[PDB]
Amino acid sequence: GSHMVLPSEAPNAKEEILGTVSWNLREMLAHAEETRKLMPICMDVRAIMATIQRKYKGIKIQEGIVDYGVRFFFYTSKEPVASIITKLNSLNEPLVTMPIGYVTHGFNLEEAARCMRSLKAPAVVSVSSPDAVTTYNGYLTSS
Repeated sequence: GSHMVLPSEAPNAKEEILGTVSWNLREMLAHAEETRKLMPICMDVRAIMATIQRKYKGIKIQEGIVDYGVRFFFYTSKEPVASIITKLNSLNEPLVTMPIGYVTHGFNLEEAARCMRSLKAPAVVSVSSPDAVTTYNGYLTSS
């Protein structure tokens, strides 16, 4: 059985956020939707996917630039952090994401942050702790 009606709504925020923040996932999906900003995601992290694909029904994982509610970019477990960054160079869109090559691909916060300066596109970053926005910003300042 099927029926799909919901409160669709129009975001109109002229503004935009920069730097790292201490958001999580739903906060991010809101701002992403709001601004139509681009969201790099890794299908590897099924925990993230089990939220997205449920918030944006009927989707059944894809690869590539996933226009599905939010503008996503689905890059593999197998593509290195410098390679996905090189790809994102062509797009050069304002992003909002978590520190990408931090945990799915086995890094540390430092190694993540360094690699992320090599991204030549704007990117709001979200760490799952406030006390780490400081640390992460610190790497972005110090390397």
